[PDB]
Amino acid sequence: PIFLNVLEAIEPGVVCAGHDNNQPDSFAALLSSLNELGERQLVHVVKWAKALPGFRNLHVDDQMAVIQYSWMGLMVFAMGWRSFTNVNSRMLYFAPDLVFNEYRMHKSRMYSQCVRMRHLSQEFGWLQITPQEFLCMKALLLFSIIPVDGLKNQKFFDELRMNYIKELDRIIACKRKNPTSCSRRFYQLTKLLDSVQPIARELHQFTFDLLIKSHMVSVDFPEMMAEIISVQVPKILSGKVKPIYFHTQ
Ligand SMILES: C[C@]12CC[C@H]3[C@@H](CCC4=CC(=O)CC[C@@]43C)[C@@H]1CC[C@@H]2O
Ligand SMILES: Oc1ccc(C2Nc3cccc4cccc(c34)N2)cc1O
Repeated sequence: PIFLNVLEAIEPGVVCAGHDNNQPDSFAALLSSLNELGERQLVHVVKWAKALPGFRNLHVDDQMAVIQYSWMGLMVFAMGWRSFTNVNSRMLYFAPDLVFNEYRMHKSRMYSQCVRMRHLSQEFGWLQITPQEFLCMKALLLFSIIPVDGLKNQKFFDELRMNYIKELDRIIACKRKNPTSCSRRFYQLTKLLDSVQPIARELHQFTFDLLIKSHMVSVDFPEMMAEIISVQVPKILSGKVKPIYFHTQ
């Protein structure tokens, strides 16, 4: 249970958005708080990524790259898990102080993306995802998006990712008998994981589009979000960096 003990030990606690719930729900106010929340969650993502088994064996530029590419997917997934465990997926639980009901979903102007996020959230319920399956899936999301012409040390990346797939396959296969059950299950979970990607990508277009018009629309982006969204996110939009799918889309 060593790999699982570590994944349960390094898991972030609650991150607050710092949203002032006494302000009226406006676009400016909702998206600036989401942006601050993304910025706060980045600090914790960085510290979590670095405590992961084998992570520091990656080349150091590569460690920065996988995090600056995959943060959107990791946070969407974790948020869907929080929504599921806290409000049985009925609303989007970004943070204790920034929970979206239907009105916030409309005012944020991301209503259809929110719907797709609630759908992802509900799959945790429909699939009866266990906390152990959750933590191994989210660890893998870290290794699920890279540049098309490879990382600085692609071989070390490939080995690591292989090992994360094997740990997920093992977290399933601890507790099952005569096995159509075990294939069907791995199939289900690799389908859930592939499904995070098109969602992440919608939110990549959205937040890029917003950063560009952010002065016209009084939305604040803090230091790191603004930098990652202008430097790394367009490499995803332009197709220089692409998700690693299990099944072909
Ligand atoms: C990227 C973004 C700010 C950060 C958001 C993102 C939507 C999903 C998301 C979920 C979280 O739980 C952390 C914040 C993030 C990562 C927002 C959509 C537009 C906005 O600019
Ligand atoms: O080897 C390393 C790999 C990634 C990082 C790392 N990656 C980051 C991405 C985005 C924002 C950051 C802000 C502060 C520190 C970081 C960031 N640190 C630091 C390292 O020293």
